[PDB]
Amino acid sequence: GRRPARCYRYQKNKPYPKSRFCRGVPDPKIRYFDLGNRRAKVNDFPYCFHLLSGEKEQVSSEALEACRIACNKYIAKKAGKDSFHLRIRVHPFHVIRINKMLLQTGMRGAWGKPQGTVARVSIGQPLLSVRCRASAKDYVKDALRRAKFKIPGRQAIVESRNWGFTEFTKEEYEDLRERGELQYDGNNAHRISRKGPLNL
Amino acid sequence: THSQGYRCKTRYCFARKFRRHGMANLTTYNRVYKLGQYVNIKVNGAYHKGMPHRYYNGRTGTIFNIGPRALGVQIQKRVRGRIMLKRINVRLEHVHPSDCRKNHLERVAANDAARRLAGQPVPCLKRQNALPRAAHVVSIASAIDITPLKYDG
Amino acid sequence: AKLKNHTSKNQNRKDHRNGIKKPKKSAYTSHKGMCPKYLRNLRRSRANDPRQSLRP
RNA sequence: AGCGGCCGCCACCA
RNA sequence: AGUUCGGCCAUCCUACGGCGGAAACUCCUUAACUCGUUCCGAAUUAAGAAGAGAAGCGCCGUCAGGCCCCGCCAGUACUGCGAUCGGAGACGUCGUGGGAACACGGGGUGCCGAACC
RNA sequence: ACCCCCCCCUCCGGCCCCGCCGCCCGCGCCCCAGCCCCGUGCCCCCUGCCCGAGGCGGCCCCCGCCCGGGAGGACCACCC
RNA sequence: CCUGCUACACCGGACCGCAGGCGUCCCACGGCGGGCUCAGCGAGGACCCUCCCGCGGAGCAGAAGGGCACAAGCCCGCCCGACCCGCGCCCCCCGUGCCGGCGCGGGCCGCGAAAGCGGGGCCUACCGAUCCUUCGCCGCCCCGGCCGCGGGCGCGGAGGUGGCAGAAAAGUUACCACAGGGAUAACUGGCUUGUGGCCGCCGAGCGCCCGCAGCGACGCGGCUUUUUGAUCCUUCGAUGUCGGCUCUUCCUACCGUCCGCGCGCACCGGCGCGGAAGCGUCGGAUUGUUCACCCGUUCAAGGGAUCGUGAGCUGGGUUUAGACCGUCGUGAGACGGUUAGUUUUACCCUACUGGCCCCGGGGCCAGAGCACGGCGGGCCAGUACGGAGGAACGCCCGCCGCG
RNA sequence: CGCGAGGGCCGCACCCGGCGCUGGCGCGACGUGAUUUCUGCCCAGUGCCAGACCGUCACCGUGAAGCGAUCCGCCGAAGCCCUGGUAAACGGCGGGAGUAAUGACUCUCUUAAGGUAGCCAAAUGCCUCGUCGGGCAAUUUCCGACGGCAUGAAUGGACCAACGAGGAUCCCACUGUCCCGAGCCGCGCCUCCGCGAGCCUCCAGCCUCGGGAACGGGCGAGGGCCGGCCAGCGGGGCAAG
RNA sequence: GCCCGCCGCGGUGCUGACGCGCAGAUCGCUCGUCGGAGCCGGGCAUGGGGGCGAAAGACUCAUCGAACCGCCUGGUAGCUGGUUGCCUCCGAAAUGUCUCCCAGGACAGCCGCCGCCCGCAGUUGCGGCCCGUAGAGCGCUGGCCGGCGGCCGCCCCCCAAACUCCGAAGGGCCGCGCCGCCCCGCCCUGGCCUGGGCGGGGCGGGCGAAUGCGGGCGGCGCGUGGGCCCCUCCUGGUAAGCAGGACGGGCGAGGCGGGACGAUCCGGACGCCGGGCCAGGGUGCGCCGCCGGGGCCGGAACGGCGUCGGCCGCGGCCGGCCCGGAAAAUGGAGCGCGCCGGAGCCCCGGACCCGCGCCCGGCCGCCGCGCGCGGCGGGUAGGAGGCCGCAGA
Ligand SMILES: [K+]
Ligand SMILES: [K+]
Ligand SMILES: [K+]
Ligand SMILES: [K+]
Ligand SMILES: [K+]
Ligand SMILES: [K+]
Ligand SMILES: [K+]
Ligand SMILES: [K+]
Ligand SMILES: [K+]
Ligand SMILES: [K+]
Ligand SMILES: [K+]
Ligand SMILES: [K+]
Ligand SMILES: [K+]
Ligand SMILES: [K+]
Ligand SMILES: [K+]
Ligand SMILES: [K+]
Ligand SMILES: [K+]
Ligand SMILES: [K+]
Ligand SMILES: [K+]
Ligand SMILES: [K+]
Ligand SMILES: [K+]
Ligand SMILES: [K+]
Ligand SMILES: [K+]
Ligand SMILES: [K+]
Ligand SMILES: [K+]
Ligand SMILES: [K+]
Ligand SMILES: [K+]
Ligand SMILES: [K+]
Ligand SMILES: [K+]
Ligand SMILES: [K+]
Ligand SMILES: [K+]
Ligand SMILES: [K+]
Ligand SMILES: [K+]
Ligand SMILES: [K+]
Ligand SMILES: [K+]
Ligand SMILES: [K+]
Ligand SMILES: [K+]
Ligand SMILES: [K+]
Ligand SMILES: [K+]
Ligand SMILES: [K+]
Ligand SMILES: [K+]
Ligand SMILES: [K+]
Ligand SMILES: [K+]
Ligand SMILES: [K+]
Ligand SMILES: [K+]
Ligand SMILES: [K+]
Ligand SMILES: [K+]
Ligand SMILES: [K+]
Ligand SMILES: [K+]
Ligand SMILES: [K+]
Ligand SMILES: [K+]
Ligand SMILES: [K+]
Ligand SMILES: [K+]
Ligand SMILES: [K+]
Ligand SMILES: [K+]
Ligand SMILES: [K+]
Ligand SMILES: [K+]
Ligand SMILES: [K+]
Ligand SMILES: [K+]
Ligand SMILES: [K+]
Ligand SMILES: [K+]
Ligand SMILES: [K+]
Ligand SMILES: [K+]
Ligand SMILES: [Mg+2]
Ligand SMILES: [Mg+2]
Ligand SMILES: [Mg+2]
Ligand SMILES: [Mg+2]
Ligand SMILES: [Mg+2]
Ligand SMILES: [Mg+2]
Ligand SMILES: [Mg+2]
Ligand SMILES: [Mg+2]
Ligand SMILES: [Mg+2]
Ligand SMILES: [Mg+2]
Ligand SMILES: [Mg+2]
Ligand SMILES: [Mg+2]
Ligand SMILES: [Mg+2]
Ligand SMILES: [Mg+2]
Ligand SMILES: [Mg+2]
Ligand SMILES: [Mg+2]
Ligand SMILES: [Mg+2]
Ligand SMILES: [Mg+2]
Ligand SMILES: [Mg+2]
Ligand SMILES: [Mg+2]
Ligand SMILES: [Mg+2]
Ligand SMILES: [Mg+2]
Ligand SMILES: [Mg+2]
Ligand SMILES: [Mg+2]
Ligand SMILES: [Mg+2]
Ligand SMILES: [Mg+2]
Ligand SMILES: [Mg+2]
Ligand SMILES: [Mg+2]
Ligand SMILES: [Mg+2]
Ligand SMILES: [Mg+2]
Ligand SMILES: [Mg+2]
Ligand SMILES: [Mg+2]
Ligand SMILES: [Mg+2]
Ligand SMILES: [Mg+2]
Ligand SMILES: [Mg+2]
Ligand SMILES: [Mg+2]
Repeated sequence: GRRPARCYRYQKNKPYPKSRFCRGVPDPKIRYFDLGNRRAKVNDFPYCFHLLSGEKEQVSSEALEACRIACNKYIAKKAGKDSFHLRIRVHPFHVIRINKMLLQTGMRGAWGKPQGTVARVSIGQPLLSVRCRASAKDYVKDALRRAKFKIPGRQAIVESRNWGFTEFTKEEYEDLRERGELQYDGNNAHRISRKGPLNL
Repeated sequence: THSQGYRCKTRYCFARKFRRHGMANLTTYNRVYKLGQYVNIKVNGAYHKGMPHRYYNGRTGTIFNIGPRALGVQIQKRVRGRIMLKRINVRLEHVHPSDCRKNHLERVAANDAARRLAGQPVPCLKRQNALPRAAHVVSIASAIDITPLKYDG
Repeated sequence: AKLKNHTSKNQNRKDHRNGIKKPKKSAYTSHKGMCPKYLRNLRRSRANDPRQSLRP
């Protein structure tokens, strides 16, 4: 029911989203983008890992769903369902067309019908991210390895200096918490206000 | 193209500038114009009478007629191997006085002024395209020592 | 059969071969299109100037 | 466009 | 300092607290006449001087929102010209020119012109 | 290793030996090692430029059919 | 004809490119002046009313984009610039026409205290030559004169050409044509590889247990040109266009036989992998068939060579002219089935197969050619192995195919 | 189906002709195609026909007006229109829902009428090598049944003894069709004496790969090769016509 | 209008012979019919859009879905073929608009020739105005994952050809010599003693970026209106040696060397010679030309305790060059032979080989010239000048 994925690998067309001009698009395969334990506080999971793209290409939503299930299932075995939070970074927003052979007209009136969706990714862009505690730190790179075999091309697995899905480094974050100057949201941490009406 | 009406392809050039909508200020009507003057054409998109075609936006011409309500402007226009002198009639909201010869009148006034002053020898009044620098000394008592840095990734 | 529809490939080179011409010097001063009420007063003024008048 | 009472019959150089 | 008429149209706007008034502007008092309100003297038109700094207006304030300037962001993103440079390609590199934005941190918060008191 | 190469087997330019019975041409020999390489890292360098035996290696030349039969056969050829 | 995008910041820029629109509608839905402020949130009020804030989030005939707040929107008053006479420019563009717009000189008007504004409906689309006909001014001519009818002419509108720079126009040919075209289809070949076919990588799972003996979802990466498409480069003064028969040679992506390893391999029999293209892969029933489907045997792989092979054949199919049926057509006729229908020429050149251009007897060998596979029986042995069943190295004896 | 002669059908430039030396048991125009057994429903459409003068529909003629040209009225043949008839004229001849695995049954929308008697995967059935049965070791063929892409009644339906250089399947007998080929005869071929042409021809005539108008005898690179001829042969010369 | 069968009359099958024939339809065997709607001979009748037809569009003297003969007629063709001596000077287009236009034309462009007349630029610099693309972003019109706190507020992952508050590179248009100061004359516009336009005088001045270089106007006319390729930038399509657009360049219409081989790639653009220098590519032998020095030893995902070199702490990540992944049909191609501490790959340095391409010298022709000499030379379609040869007056 699908062409082999080599038929839509590279970014050759201008982006073509579903809109009031494009209609009849089938539903993508991936619909959950935040798995694991997303409601855990910012202070719980200080470790973060990524899977950076090594190519400028297109990833299908069928492949995004395969890589989500591979990674998630592996960690939920070695470490339990609540030691990690896994986020899929890229979203499938681009529509690919097909000019369907069967009377048969060939290249006359060859503008094709919607057939699928793909995500448009660039060099060094993250595709998956994980934040976890220390009890899972050993097995995250094993689950990222699983996902890599579902994605076309060359991918790189790296460990970040940031604190979780926050924006400070661990040493930076530690000190800011050490003196007080750092705000807390739910699972994200910000800085002192220092602007606007004093209190009331 | 496949469709070529008078105001085709005008979605951005005829639109107003951000927070610059509404009526034109009244300097548009208190300026004095004279025969032979240079002007710029810029279309104001809120005034629809005597509004020139999009080709003429951003050109510079010369006044040939002073009418009761509109001005007559001459534009040199290239057509496929020759230049044509075109004449158009445009209302005041689309014309502004041009400074294309402003620099030349300042210099002509400045050369006759600096001649009157004579500095007993007359100074050189030709414009000079920037020359190579002359010889000079510079101190190196306090000198900084830089070098390439290591890759960080 | 089908043939080519359009190109401008060689046209800027043909446009340049004889130079880009310029309009006649006298087109810049043509009276065509000037106000008639200005062109009437222009004739009247000269006809009554002995230095300019050309009446016999 | 023409007679008759939407129907008939008949007309026809930008 | 004030009023009438203007230029440029927020460094002038919006919100909330204040402080002021000799003169000036305002609020304010009136329904005979003038003229007026899909009904209404609210508005507006006419006629006035008992009362006011409560408003509008002028001034001051605020880790105020906006707006305006500078620095950083950054010789980074991108790009003109040249290459028998690399790579299966997708893309990147070097030589020679041009060069951002967002974000971020500090500063600021109408002036010019005619006539009259 | 049913594969591949050689033998056996089919064709076969050329050549050699033997039967019958002359010409011409050239002048130069250790071997074996390269992480023993046994004392090296040379000689030759005039094919006429003044060279021109014997031995040792080369070269040339040398051999009918017709006719009739057949185990042979289009014609020829082949075997007698 | 028109809007936005394609289009890569002057202008310009292609496609049977993308999302759409137009052949109308309105004496007010028009002109002018004055007044007013919209959509709505919030908060109130017997079972629409009020205040407050309100950059337009409303409205402006109908596509889309742009424009507009004491207004270009709404309401009221008075009106007909939705006029007459004469010129010029802009867009498209050859700087020709047409649609559409804009700027002026002179008449006559509308509204307004006045300055002003007004040649429709805010701007970008909403439309039409010559000849003829018809109507409206103010005049001139009817040529030998004059008068009355009538006819013609100078100017301007209307009646229409949408295939919109504007002929007056139905089919069929299987009875056939002519000039040409590889500028252009039906068949080989070429580029491509979606589709077909073949091969990897990962490891959710299955497999009593046990992811990898054998398997392997979701996904991802390739190769091939034995399918079918896509395209139109070569061939239309012609490359004979299906299959079968006959005959030869080649590929390996290997079905049986050979040699090694592995097993969820006791034996027997199966299965998986590597090397290997020498030999073998057959006889028939129905079909033109390639394909398929059954019966039988020593149990039976897949392909290429101009979809190998028509001056080698055959001519069943398809594929002229006769004829029949069904559906369709007013008709001549058209298209799923059916039957009858001429297969021409080598003596040239090369290739190939043999043969020749007279030269003793016996030999040697450079080059070239090439050929022994497969299936059984007896003994081993009813033994090893394990109850039922049931092998092997070796030697010897036959058969089949080929030579 | 038309016509009783003063007619009908046809010829023909004109005058004049054929059927006709004829007369309804005749002449002319069409369809079906011996016999046997049959030939159902529809006149709304198209075609044809006869009976009525409603509307329309010519010139001529006639009235009113005009200087006259002319303008407007009235009059009104056939035809059409209207009223009927006609299918062995052309042609046409059904949907949905339930109801004892079927549906006698019922309600329903509908036509000018809704295919009757019969026949059938037919020389007419797409699906399709239909299903079942016969026959064979084995049958996309054949025969017999069953019931419709798109069977069917002088578009003639069904059946038929005799007849056919007509299209099919099977059996006995017969055989070189074949397994699988072998031997022989005459005449050509072949050699010789005599005689003696046609077609065709840029120039030439050995291969492999590359590139190239994408399949070369010639061009780039490699591998072969004295030269001259015969009997045969059909791979190539994109052989000839 | 019965059956077997001879002559006769016909023509079934062999898809036999022949098929450069015996023959522009024949021959062999086999076969239909043979008392009848049977076969044969002579005379006579019907004539071309007509005849005649047991009906095949058959036959009408080898001619028939309209005979033959002469003329109209050398019928018309936007279509195929051909179109005849030399040298010299110049030199294109395959595009816009309209067309019963789409294999054709007219008008414009491009080019030639003939002229005639008295500053300039396909460039940089300096100055003034214009644009909404790449990038960036989520305020606007839309789209989209989640987390905290009381429908609402703060954070947050990810987006747009028909979103844009910001905004390049890059382009585009205009200007760069005559100015000042007082007066005087003429006539629509103003309250006026106002303005504005066109002219006259008297005065002071004065050549105000770089670089190169002579410029402008007309007449008459032809060929062309199928293009294609490269580099960058794009659109449809799985893709294509596919189809459609853009600035600049090329082939067309460009010789020579090199890329083994090719219309277009790398160099270089051309009269006839002699000498020199050398671009691009290369330098074991074919085949003109090489040495020295430092290292190493077609194709995807994915694997490698092959070898050499790194970075971060036995381990983990990498780089160079190699190995596996890597299957086609006649015998065959890193050009061949061959090489492999090279005759291979990367880098450094000194040479060498040769395109009349550049330099110097001579000669030819053309265009110029202080008349001393100087610069130049390709060419399809097309145009112009000077001549060679033929027959006759
Ligand atoms: K991967
Ligand atoms: K233009
Ligand atoms: K106050
Ligand atoms: K062999
Ligand atoms: K042997
Ligand atoms: K033009
Ligand atoms: K228009
Ligand atoms: K006017
Ligand atoms: K007309
Ligand atoms: K008229
Ligand atoms: K022809
Ligand atoms: K053609
Ligand atoms: K062609
Ligand atoms: K072509
Ligand atoms: K391929
Ligand atoms: K073709
Ligand atoms: K083709
Ligand atoms: K052809
Ligand atoms: K040919
Ligand atoms: K095998
Ligand atoms: K026959
Ligand atoms: K045997
Ligand atoms: K045998
Ligand atoms: K045998
Ligand atoms: K009948
Ligand atoms: K009959
Ligand atoms: K009957
Ligand atoms: K009827
Ligand atoms: K009837
Ligand atoms: K009827
Ligand atoms: K029936
Ligand atoms: K049957
Ligand atoms: K029927
Ligand atoms: K009988
Ligand atoms: K018969
Ligand atoms: K018969
Ligand atoms: K028969
Ligand atoms: K024989
Ligand atoms: K090739
Ligand atoms: K070839
Ligand atoms: K050839
Ligand atoms: K060939
Ligand atoms: K007979
Ligand atoms: K024979
Ligand atoms: K015969
Ligand atoms: K008989
Ligand atoms: K006749
Ligand atoms: K005829
Ligand atoms: K004739
Ligand atoms: K003739
Ligand atoms: K004649
Ligand atoms: K013609
Ligand atoms: K023709
Ligand atoms: K010809
Ligand atoms: K036509
Ligand atoms: K054309
Ligand atoms: K044509
Ligand atoms: K022309
Ligand atoms: K947004
Ligand atoms: K496609
Ligand atoms: K050129
Ligand atoms: K390595
Ligand atoms: K080669
Ligand atoms: Mg695309
Ligand atoms: Mg020019
Ligand atoms: Mg308008
Ligand atoms: Mg037209
Ligand atoms: Mg026929
Ligand atoms: Mg072609
Ligand atoms: Mg494929
Ligand atoms: Mg073609
Ligand atoms: Mg042929
Ligand atoms: Mg052939
Ligand atoms: Mg074939
Ligand atoms: Mg052949
Ligand atoms: Mg043949
Ligand atoms: Mg036929
Ligand atoms: Mg041998
Ligand atoms: Mg019949
Ligand atoms: Mg009947
Ligand atoms: Mg029938
Ligand atoms: Mg035998
Ligand atoms: Mg040839
Ligand atoms: Mg050669
Ligand atoms: Mg041959
Ligand atoms: Mg008989
Ligand atoms: Mg008989
Ligand atoms: Mg025959
Ligand atoms: Mg003729
Ligand atoms: Mg002729
Ligand atoms: Mg030239
Ligand atoms: Mg063209
Ligand atoms: Mg026309
Ligand atoms: Mg026309
Ligand atoms: Mg092409
Ligand atoms: Mg050409
Ligand atoms: Mg060469
Ligand atoms: Mg050499
Ligand atoms: Mg020349």
